[PDB]
Amino acid sequence: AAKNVVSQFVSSMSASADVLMSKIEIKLSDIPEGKNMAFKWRGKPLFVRHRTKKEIDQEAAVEVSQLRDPQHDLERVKKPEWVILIGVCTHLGCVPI
Amino acid sequence: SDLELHPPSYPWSHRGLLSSLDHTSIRRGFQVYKQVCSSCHSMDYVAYRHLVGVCYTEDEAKALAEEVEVQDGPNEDGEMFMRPGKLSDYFPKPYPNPEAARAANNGALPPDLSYIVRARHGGEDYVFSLLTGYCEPPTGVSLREGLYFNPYFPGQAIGMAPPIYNEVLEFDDGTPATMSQVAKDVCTFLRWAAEPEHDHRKRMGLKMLLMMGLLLPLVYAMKRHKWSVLKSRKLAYRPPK
Amino acid sequence: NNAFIDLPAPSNISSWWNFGSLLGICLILQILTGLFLAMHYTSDTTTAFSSVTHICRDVNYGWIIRYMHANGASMFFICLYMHVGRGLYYGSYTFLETWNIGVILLLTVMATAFMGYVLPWGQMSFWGATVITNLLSAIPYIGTNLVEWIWGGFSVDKATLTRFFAFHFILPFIIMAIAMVHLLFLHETGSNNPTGISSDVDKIPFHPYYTIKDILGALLLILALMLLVLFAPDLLGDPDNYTPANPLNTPPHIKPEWYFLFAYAILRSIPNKLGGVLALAFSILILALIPLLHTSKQRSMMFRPLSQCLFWALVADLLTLTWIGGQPVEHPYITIGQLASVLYFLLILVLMPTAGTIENKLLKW
Amino acid sequence: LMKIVNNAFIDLPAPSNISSWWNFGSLLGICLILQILTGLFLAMHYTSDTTTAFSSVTHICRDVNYGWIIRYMHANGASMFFICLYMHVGRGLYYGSYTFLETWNIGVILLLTVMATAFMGYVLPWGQMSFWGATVITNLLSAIPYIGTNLVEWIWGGFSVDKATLTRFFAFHFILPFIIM
Amino acid sequence: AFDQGADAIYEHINEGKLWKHIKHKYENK
Amino acid sequence: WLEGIRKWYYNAAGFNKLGLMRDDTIHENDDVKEAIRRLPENLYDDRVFRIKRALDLSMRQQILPKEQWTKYEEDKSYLEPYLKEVIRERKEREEWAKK
Amino acid sequence: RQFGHLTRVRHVITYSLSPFEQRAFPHYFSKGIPNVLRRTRACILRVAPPFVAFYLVYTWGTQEFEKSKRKNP
Amino acid sequence: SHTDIKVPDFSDYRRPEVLDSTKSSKESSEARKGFSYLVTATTTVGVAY
Amino acid sequence: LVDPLTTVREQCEQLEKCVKARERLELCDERVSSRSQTEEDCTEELLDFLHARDHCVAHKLFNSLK
Ligand SMILES: CCCCCCCC/C=C/CCCCCCCC(=O)OC[C@H](COP(=O)(O)OCCN)OC(=O)CCCCCCC/C=C/CCCCCCCC
Ligand code: HEC
Ligand code: HEM
Ligand code: HEM
Ligand code: HEM
Ligand SMILES: C/C=C(C)/C=C/C=C/[C@H](OC)[C@@H](C)[C@@H](OC)[C@@H](C)CCc1oc2c(O)c(OC)cc(OC)c2c(=O)c1C
Ligand SMILES: C/C=C(C)/C=C/C=C/[C@H](OC)[C@@H](C)[C@@H](OC)[C@@H](C)CCc1oc2c(O)c(OC)cc(OC)c2c(=O)c1C
Ligand SMILES: CCCCCCO[C@@H]1O[C@H](CO)[C@@H](O)[C@H](O)[C@H]1O
Ligand SMILES: CCCCCCO[C@@H]1O[C@H](CO)[C@@H](O)[C@H](O)[C@H]1O
Ligand SMILES: CCCCCCO[C@@H]1O[C@H](CO)[C@@H](O)[C@H](O)[C@H]1O
Ligand code: FES
Repeated sequence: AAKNVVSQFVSSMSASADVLMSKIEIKLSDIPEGKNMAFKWRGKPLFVRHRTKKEIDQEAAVEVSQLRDPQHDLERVKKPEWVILIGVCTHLGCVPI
Repeated sequence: SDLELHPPSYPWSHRGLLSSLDHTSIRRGFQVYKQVCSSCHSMDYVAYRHLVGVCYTEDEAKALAEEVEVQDGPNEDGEMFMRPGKLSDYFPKPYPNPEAARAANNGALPPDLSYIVRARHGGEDYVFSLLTGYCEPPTGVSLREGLYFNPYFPGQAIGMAPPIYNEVLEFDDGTPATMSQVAKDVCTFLRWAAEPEHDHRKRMGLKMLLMMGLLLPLVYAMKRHKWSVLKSRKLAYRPPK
Repeated sequence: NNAFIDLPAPSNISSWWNFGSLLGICLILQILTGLFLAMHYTSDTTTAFSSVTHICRDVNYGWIIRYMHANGASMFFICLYMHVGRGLYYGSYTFLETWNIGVILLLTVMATAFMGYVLPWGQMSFWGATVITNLLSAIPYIGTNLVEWIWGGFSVDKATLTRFFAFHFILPFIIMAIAMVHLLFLHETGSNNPTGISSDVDKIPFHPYYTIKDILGALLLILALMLLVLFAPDLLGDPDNYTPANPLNTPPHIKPEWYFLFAYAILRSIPNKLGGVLALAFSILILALIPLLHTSKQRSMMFRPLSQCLFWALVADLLTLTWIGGQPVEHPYITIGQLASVLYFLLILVLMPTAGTIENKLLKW
Repeated sequence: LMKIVNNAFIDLPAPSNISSWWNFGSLLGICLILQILTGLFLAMHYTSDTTTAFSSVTHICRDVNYGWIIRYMHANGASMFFICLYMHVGRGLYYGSYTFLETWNIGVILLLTVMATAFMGYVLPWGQMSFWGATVITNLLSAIPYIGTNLVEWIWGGFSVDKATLTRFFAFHFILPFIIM
Repeated sequence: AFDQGADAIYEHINEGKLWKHIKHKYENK
Repeated sequence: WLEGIRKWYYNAAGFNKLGLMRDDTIHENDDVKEAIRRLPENLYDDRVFRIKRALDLSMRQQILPKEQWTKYEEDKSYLEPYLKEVIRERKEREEWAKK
Repeated sequence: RQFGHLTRVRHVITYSLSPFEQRAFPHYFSKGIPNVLRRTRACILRVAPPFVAFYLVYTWGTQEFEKSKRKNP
Repeated sequence: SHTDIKVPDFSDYRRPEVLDSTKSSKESSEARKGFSYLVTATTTVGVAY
Repeated sequence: LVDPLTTVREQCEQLEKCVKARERLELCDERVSSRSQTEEDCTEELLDFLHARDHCVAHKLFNSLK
């Protein structure tokens, strides 16, 4: 009995039914080269950024083995001129600028 | 750029500890907001009734409210309708939502000004310097279309074109509407808008100081009185030899 | 009587012993002003910020109650840090139970003030709520689950604000009960005093001596508080919280409330997530270790010059951390902050205990 | 932690013959703790704005996990509280327990305080009974000569039960149970 | 006496700036 | 000269300015409380008076005339023999407890 | 802890005057200032050095930060 | 002998009106108390305000 | 209509600090404009100048405003 009651109360603090994941469609034409566009999606910033060739090149030149979370730029994008990211700092959740 | 230019300190007549706001200045500042700033900036937390007894009489504020039309209703048919504004109405918003605001301002969002003075380091010194501080970009600086160089704005590129200039409006009291005069009055008004309790808190401050000026020495005298018994006590040790 | 009036008190406790009653007064003032604010505040994210402005603009004297509550929180912390400092310098922490309950009081007041700060739902409120609750994400395996559970979702939102109002409302009362136990434990031994030597041979009644000193102290607290409320209500606050919360944008110069800056400087000094959260937690919990690191044969620092120097180095170091926390993460602040953070733990964990031992040898015991 | 936890409970001397009517005191304590716990969990989702109060309660019952059980436990808990209260008082009257004057008079204050607390809690959902209950009961003060009307409007925070009333009733309902404890 | 005296000081320090001081210019009932 | 620095430290510590002896300043743990209880009456009554006098000076934020400050060369441990024995007795009991 | 059961004290005599028989500020300034000066001197070597160090790091650091943001430091 | 016990001189602490040991201090007790009582009454009114 | 701000700014720009700042600015303009490719701009020099000038303006301007 105790286990059920306690978990029901603990459960009441978890996300309620109304809070629980619609996809989102974004128009790439409205985002000029060099611009980082932010949208609210699933309750967080969604960044859709149109990169320049220079930005793409700089990211290509990164010595991947020296990164704390090693990934090549091309493992993170489908089309290099577009980088799409969840705009939430992995440290403590602020929005990177 | 990352460089910062901090506003100097202006000698506002309400700068001193016991210095109230200049209410004629607030009155003109409101005119500036009404004729100039209001077309792009909302002031969501200020209503016409708030002006009564501060810079306009009740009748004058009623006439000001009536100059605009606000949506009301539903009526008996379930329809929204337009009516002249009244004292209880808040200042009309230039835009239905921040998206419209951005769309009408090349992507930039004119913030609400109810608290601008308290929401910016520098307060009115900052707003005044910003308003009277536009100038041509320094050599080597090129701003994207829609942006203006203002050395006091963070990054120096602001999306608000200079909103005031000589004769941008005519004041109800004949006061020469030079750009700096207009900036000074709107800043005074913005201070009041962000802190309507400004004059009252300083008057209470005066009374508080006077009361503490009395009560502190009195309580301290009581403390010294009671403690004197211990402060002058003398001890002697007399063990049997 | 024998609970207050005839309570035996050391005849020589100084002004540093006034902070306990000042904390009690701070607590009561926070509770009273807080209750009056709660009478007009609504915790819906669509009306939270507006309800606060309504209190300040249309509720009779709402502005004075609101700014007293805000500056009261600052006065509370000033008194807290003085109170803890007194305890460290005079060796009061040897009253183990009283001291440990004190440590719990500190953490609870910090949690309480944090949550209250979220209520207006300004930019600092939102990001403060985001960052601080996220400290729990550093916990292996369950961290993220704990955060989302606290939030009542996948991000700080409506559910978060509503429960923070309820927590903020009840915690002060829990703090009051815990403070009463803090006192019960203290009455078993009575107060320590500046010399750190037993004062059983020279006790005086609490009343009238300290009742009158307490009233005087209270008057000066009210003076400090009202000077802020009536002449500089925003001095200790952040202009950024006058801007409604925007979940898509974190202000570029965002910084914590002044009383949290030192801990923030410490966490920010470590380029590792778990490392920073552990050091932040330890910067406070190290308080519970102080009693175990006491090596001196004497209780108070009054008679220990070397310890005093280190004590003041520690205070100056907390001032350095407080200053660094208010600066951008850029050179040379990054290095000063890391050095200051190292010095903090060095002073407490090594230098002070060592000084204790060296003084013992100099006195031949 | 020994004493007062202990000589205060375990070795507390109790009459060997107290019947079931003496169980209501501990049951009232349990009702109080149940109300406080369920109430706190409800407070975590309730909003006191007249535009969202009723809706926040339906959200608790419909979308908050186990919100319906916590909500109905709080509601029926109040009824159980009163059943126990009346049994408790009845026991005191029949057995002459009221001769313990201080205990009995504090008991009378408890009764009035629980009634005031339940009344205010009932206003929170902001349904029809909530609104009219708030109107009628606060208006009892209007029977006070010359100032009654002033008192009522002061309590309401206006000329009628409105937003100001609901918000302060949530704060009073929140704190009173702890005072009762 | 305290309130009146204090207010007088305040109003004097702020002579001509308060609403009560410029009010006549807009009234006339 | 370690002793040079010792006399300097003794005066910097400053309990001698309150007329106290080093042992008057020891933190009283249970070993110390028992050692004090074992003190002969005169030593006990003397300790009590030096502490009362020191607490009284502290209260007034005053110190004694320099001629009355405890002197480094004259401060001797009146508590040591009693405290050492109390500590040896307790150590003995602990050994037996460990068995 | 109550008076009557605190501790054992023997052969100590205490003399006191009613507060109504004495000044509350005896030699407030003539002896007060000197004592405040003694107490200040007695601690400054222990209290001041760390804050002067802070003051030094602060001015150095602030200035070092400003110099690093311009073209020709 | 306990008769060797003499109260120390307090002349340095005494209010001027009780410095003469050959004069009764009752002649000034009303004034001395009135002063202190003025301080208390005024503190009370200030605090009530 | 003449804004006193214009007047006050001219008088303030006469001060040595401002003339010196103005000279470093004109130097920068020359240096920067003479290039086709440069990441340099004269914001720093302008801010230094405005800081010196506006500090002076702030001390006088309100004497001309109602
Ligand atoms: C202050 C202490 C807080 C600790 C928690 C208090 C719990 C008290 C212990 C309960 C003893 C009473 C027995 C009740 C039997 C209820 C039967 C039960 O648990 O059924 C399970 C059922 C869920 O079933 P499903 O959703 O279909 O699926 C389950 C698989 N996941 O849950 C329930 O029915 C909920 C029962 C609510 C119990 C009422 C709460 C009582 C709390 C009182 C706190 C105070 C102390 C009183 C002293 C205890 C004396 C026994
Ligand atoms: C539309 C044509 C505008 C008028 C008329 C005024 N302002 Fe404005 N303002 C506008 C925009 C689009 C912006 C955003 C600028 C950006 O790039 O972010 C602003 C901004 C301000 C600010 C805030 C600056 C800041 O530090 O964030 C202030 C204080 C401000 N505006 C003041 C202001 C006043 C008082 C006006 C009338 C005299 C005024 N503005 C008019 C657009 C427009
Ligand atoms: C809500 C906060 C707190 C309250 C209301 C409170 C209150 C008090 C009071 C009234 C006293 C006696 C008066 C005094 O000596 O100042 C006291 C003593 C004490 N408190 Fe606290 N306290 C609080 C927090 C703390 C903290 C955070 C610590 C330390 C981590 C602490 C440690 C002590 C100690 C050790 C004593 C005895 C000090 C001595 O006798 O020298 N207190 N406190
Ligand atoms: C230990 C005592 C308390 C502390 C330290 C404290 C501190 C704070 C702080 C820092 C804020 C933010 C103020 C601002 O900047 O706007 C706040 C807000 C608030 N607090 Fe408290 N608080 C305390 C007790 C209470 C209590 C008991 C209540 C209610 C019963 C309460 C109700 C409120 C409300 C409604 C707000 C939101 C309005 C506002 O922002 O002023 N607080 N509190
Ligand atoms: C003696 C204690 C208490 C009594 C008798 C009591 C009684 C009530 C009553 C009669 C209602 C109306 C329930 C309904 O029909 O919907 C209510 C609602 C409510 N109470 Fe309490 N309550 C108690 C304690 C508390 C406490 C401690 C809190 C908060 C910390 C709380 C929070 C609420 C909330 C938020 C509601 C609105 C949601 C709802 O209507 O269920 N209550 N309470
Ligand atoms: C449901 C209740 C919960 C989850 C409560 C948990 C409370 C935890 C701790 O209290 C015990 C915590 C308040 C205490 O940590 C010891 C503080 C010193 C933490 C200080 C702190 O503040 C920040 C802050 O205020 C901000 O505002 C704008 C922003 C911040 O960075 C961007 C921070 C930050 O980086 C830190 C370390
Ligand atoms: C700010 C707090 C305030 C003002 C609290 C005051 C509380 C007063 C008392 O508690 C001490 C009160 C609850 C208690 O009187 C002894 C009850 C027995 C009153 C009973 C009561 O209920 C009604 C009710 O509930 C209704 O709902 C739909 C409607 C009602 O008529 C239409 C009544 C009614 O005609 C009466 C007499
Ligand atoms: C009592 C000492 C107060 C020190 C004056 C500066 O105080 C600081 O002002 C900043 C903005 O001006 C605030 O963001 C900051 O929180 C505050 O501590
Ligand atoms: C914190 C610096 C500690 C230095 C050790 C002190 O050393 C002492 O200094 C006295 C005054 O200068 C000398 O009279 C004395 O002989 C010497 O041993
Ligand atoms: C507060 C702690 C009190 C300690 C009392 C110690 O008491 C001592 O214990 C010895 C055992 O080794 C006995 O031989 C000795 O006679 C006795 O006085
Ligand atoms: S660096 Fe900490 S939240 Fe991003």
